[PDB]
Amino acid sequence: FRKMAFPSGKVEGCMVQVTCGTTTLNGLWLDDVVYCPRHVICTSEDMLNPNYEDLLIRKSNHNFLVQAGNVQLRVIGHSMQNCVLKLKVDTANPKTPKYKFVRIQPGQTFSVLACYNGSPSGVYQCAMRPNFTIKGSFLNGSCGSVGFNIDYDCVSFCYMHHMELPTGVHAGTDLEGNFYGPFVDRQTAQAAGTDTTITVNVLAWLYAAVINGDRWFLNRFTTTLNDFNLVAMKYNYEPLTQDHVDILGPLSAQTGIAVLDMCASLKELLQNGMNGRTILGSALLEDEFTPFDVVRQC
Amino acid sequence: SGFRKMAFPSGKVEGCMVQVTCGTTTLNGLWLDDVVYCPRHVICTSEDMLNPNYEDLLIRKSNHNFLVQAGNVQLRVIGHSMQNCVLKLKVDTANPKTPKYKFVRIQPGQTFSVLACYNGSPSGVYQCAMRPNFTIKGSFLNGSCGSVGFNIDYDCVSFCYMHHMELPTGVHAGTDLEGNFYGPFVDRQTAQAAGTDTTITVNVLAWLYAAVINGDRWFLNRFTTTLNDFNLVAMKYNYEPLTQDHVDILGPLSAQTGIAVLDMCASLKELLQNGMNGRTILGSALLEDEFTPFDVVRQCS
Ligand SMILES: *[C@@H](O)[C@H](C[C@@H]1CCNC1=O)NC(=O)[C@H](CC(C)C)NC(=O)OC[C@@H]1CCC(=O)N1CCC1CCCCC1
Ligand SMILES: *[C@@H](O)[C@H](C[C@@H]1CCNC1=O)NC(=O)[C@H](CC(C)C)NC(=O)OC[C@@H]1CCC(=O)N1CCC1CCCCC1
Ligand SMILES: [Ca+2]
Repeated sequence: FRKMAFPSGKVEGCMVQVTCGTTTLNGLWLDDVVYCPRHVICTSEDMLNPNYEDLLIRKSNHNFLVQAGNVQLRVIGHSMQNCVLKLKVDTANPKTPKYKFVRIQPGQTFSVLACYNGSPSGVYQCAMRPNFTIKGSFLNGSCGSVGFNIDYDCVSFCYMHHMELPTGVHAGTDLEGNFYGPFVDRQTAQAAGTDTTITVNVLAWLYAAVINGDRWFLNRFTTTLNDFNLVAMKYNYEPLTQDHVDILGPLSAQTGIAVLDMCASLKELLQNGMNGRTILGSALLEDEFTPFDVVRQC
Repeated sequence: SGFRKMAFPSGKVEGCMVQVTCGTTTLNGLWLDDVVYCPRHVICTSEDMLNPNYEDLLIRKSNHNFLVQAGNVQLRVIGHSMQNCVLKLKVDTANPKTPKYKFVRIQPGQTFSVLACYNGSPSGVYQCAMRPNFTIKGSFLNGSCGSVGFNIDYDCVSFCYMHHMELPTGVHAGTDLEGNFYGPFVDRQTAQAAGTDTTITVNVLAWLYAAVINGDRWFLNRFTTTLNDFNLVAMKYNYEPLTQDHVDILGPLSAQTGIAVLDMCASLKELLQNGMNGRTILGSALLEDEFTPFDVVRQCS
């Protein structure tokens, strides 16, 4: 049982290169508009306390070089929505998929299409951490790479990449340009809030381990939801809600293991550890598979 | 650790996926130029499957017996042949989305992206490592056969795997795009055991190089080893012996860190013989073996 990303082709067809001065990053080209991080308009000096409204009014359309492959797209208009720049271009992208912009909740997962110079380079699954960071793989030039889910033929864009933190984790916005978390697009070392573990996802992954034939961690003990949550909070796990328990119904039915029985197994793991044993190859409790993620793979 | 399995973007492969049906049996095919490639067991019924005579089954087939579809759109078959365990269906339309491509046969330890597909429609993409026993640990369900594995270098797609079967232990086996199985396996509905698997030594060494690159280098020592001496110890710990090709593909990381391959092998030999003694490498007490030297450079640089 492994992380599976959505097929990325519908997003690849939207990626372009956006350049301003000596800064180059990626843009997302949908219909006749290119979306990208606004910090592309900052110089080395600006980046420490950039007054974006002032920096933007001093820009003209021809300051923005947009390239789709070896084709320049002429910028005929520009505006800013929160931390994203929207460049109107003279050419519509015929590869534009059916799409929407969604703001994801902490604990939800999405696929990242990492891009450099407008060229897609890798795809992988991420979760929105409870502290609103993501543990991405992003290098210099990755900004403007997007995260997404696919439902039927519709692409739900939920993330655009802006920055790395001192700890090596990453932060960004939705496609309306609002950051996830308390972060700011200035060139400063920024710490996140204390992260917690996504409990409903650990439970989904334990169920996956069961479906795969792994059951050493199960027990006959039981727990109430409240008592489980007391232990969870003690170990910096997120609360489990009744909606989470409901969400885990299908996996419970399939394995014949009551949700609260799986909670008791997890409680024992938190308290006793894994004793060197492993679950699905991991020495650690994995929390970036959602219940939906497990089902889609069974 | 800072590392994760990263697949290649799948779009160039998505544009090549079709479905191939014989009767009520549908699996996936790969449409490149005017040829569709798919597992030959599409032509087997559930009565042929225990031991098909593929040569005889194919004689009874005609072009008009194959239903090839891109989505709901039928692609007319104008020729058919068999190459080892793959069927090649010549069609009357060259795929306009054909990328630059080659067919490569990979070695154990090498990683590749799989585009898992059902009824010609992609479901997901993930990275797999070819184990030393010539199996992969995929997520492959009924209908997944004909899904392919690939790597992408500079817009060229190197196709290396086409899916055919699941073994009793839940792991997966298949062919290259010339239809030759990886490993001793055969496309029959029989129980086939893989060899006992071993740890991918070359990828563990890549992992140790990655740790060094990131400043985590407590395990480095002042000694070296010969390749033979290392391989003899490695086999005692169920590690794969190193080949010359393995030494060669560690070259870039050895140059980047200035640590000779054989010196890193001596460090690994000490870890094997003495264990970790309660220490971690890149955050883990476990040595990772599914990142290749190329994967490391791709995620570090
Ligand atoms: C895309 O433009 C770029 C993506 C980054 C680069 C490295 N990995 C990524 O994900 N993002 C940026 O360049 C950011 C631009 C800001 C928001 C104006 N900055 C950024 O990501 O900075 C990361 C660095 C490295 C770790 C760190 O703390 N930090 C913040 C700035 C740093 C603080 C210490 C003094 C020098 C500047
Ligand atoms: C694609 O057509 C299909 C992919 C399979 C389905 C389930 N997961 C997969 O990866 N492949 C097949 O159906 C194979 C067709 C043969 C090669 C003609 N067969 C196959 O994968 O068989 C799987 C079964 C289940 C476990 C097992 O060992 N095995 C082998 C066959 C047989 C089953 C009955 C018990 C003895 C072994
Ligand atoms: Ca042959």
